[PDB]
Amino acid sequence: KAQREANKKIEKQLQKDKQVYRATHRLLLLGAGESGKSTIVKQMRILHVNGFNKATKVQDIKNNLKEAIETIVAAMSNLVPPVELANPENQFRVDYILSVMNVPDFDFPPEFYEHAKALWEDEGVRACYERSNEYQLIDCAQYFLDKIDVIKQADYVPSDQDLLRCRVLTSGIFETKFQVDKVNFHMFDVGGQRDERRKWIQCFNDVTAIIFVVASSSYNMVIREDNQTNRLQEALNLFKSIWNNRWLRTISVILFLNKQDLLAEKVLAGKSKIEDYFPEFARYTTPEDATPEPGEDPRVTRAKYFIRDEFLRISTASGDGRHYCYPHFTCAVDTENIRRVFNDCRDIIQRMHLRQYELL
Ligand SMILES: Nc1nc2c(ncn2[C@@H]2O[C@H](COP(=O)(O)OP(=O)(O)NP(=O)(O)O)[C@@H](O)[C@H]2O)c(=O)[nH]1
Ligand SMILES: [Cl-]
Ligand SMILES: [Mg+2]
Repeated sequence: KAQREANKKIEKQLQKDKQVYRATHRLLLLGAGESGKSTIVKQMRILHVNGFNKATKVQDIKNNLKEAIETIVAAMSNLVPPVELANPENQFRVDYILSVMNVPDFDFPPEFYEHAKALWEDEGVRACYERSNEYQLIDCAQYFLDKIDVIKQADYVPSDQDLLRCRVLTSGIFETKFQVDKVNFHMFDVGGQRDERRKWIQCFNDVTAIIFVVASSSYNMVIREDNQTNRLQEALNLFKSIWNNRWLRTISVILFLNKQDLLAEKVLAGKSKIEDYFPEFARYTTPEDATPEPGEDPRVTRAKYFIRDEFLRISTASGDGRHYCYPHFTCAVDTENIRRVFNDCRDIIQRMHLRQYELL
């Protein structure tokens, strides 16, 4: 008697578990390396779980800080033409920083912060930083190098922005579950460098939607994997691969044209011309229905819409009735931007999942 009763209790439990799964939106974050996928996940935690509640991440921030200064300083003599210190008295600091580049488990002594700060204030170091698209530099370099004095304090506690800016590699598949207004979301974060893309197929089962993230600002950079392929070209080629992939033909794509702040900054700097990398930009005109933010520099508007339209040219070329691409301009480190963008996705995501039920 109690045997059949335990049994269909398990079975009522099983049926509830099936309905939870069916109604949970599985969101797969795809995009090339450093496009911003893990930062989007961190924002979902800030907005909808408990964020980072931090002391675990202090070493990661210090490692980013160290990677940034040592990368810039190492690049100075390797650029063509090389970049010289503005104050050649700083050479002994260059020597120190380069000498500790590959020490595992670095102990971050006070001289490290002293030398890093002095070098970061050197106009030559800064001129090398301004050429960083000629080498490989983490995006958070300026943010952390500007607060060396904060990070080095013994009582340093990272802010939420520090944790968002912190770059770590994503080796493997990382899941994050969260609930917004009793709707359940299940986000899958994966690495986006080329070798990590072999893992992506493991997540294609029962996907509700893809969030495809692009570093819009990286149009003048090349990928780490071969130090030759343009990063935006790689993003486009990768998006075409996803849009047309055998397993993902039914799956709609929310396209996050991310790093809008860095793109704005690169446009305003005026050094790196998009048409030097994408010659067709010279003939591109901002669309009639563009909606620039008040005061946005029209050069920025034209840039960001050109990049959007390079992706939409791919997504409009196939799939017309079977899946759709929803573009959004994003700044993944801006919590209020991601709050607004994600809220504007919740209705379309619910609709994607409902249509999936009729197809099954
Ligand atoms: N200023 C700015 N920084 C951004 C933005 N999106 C990401 N970043 C920064 O760019 C770096 C890379 O971001 P991350 O989320 O780790 O990229 P990813 O796509 O997960 N990289 P991977 O594929 O290797 O896992 C981080 O330092 C992150 O803070 C953005 O919109 N604006
Ligand atoms: Cl990218
Ligand atoms: Mg990542």
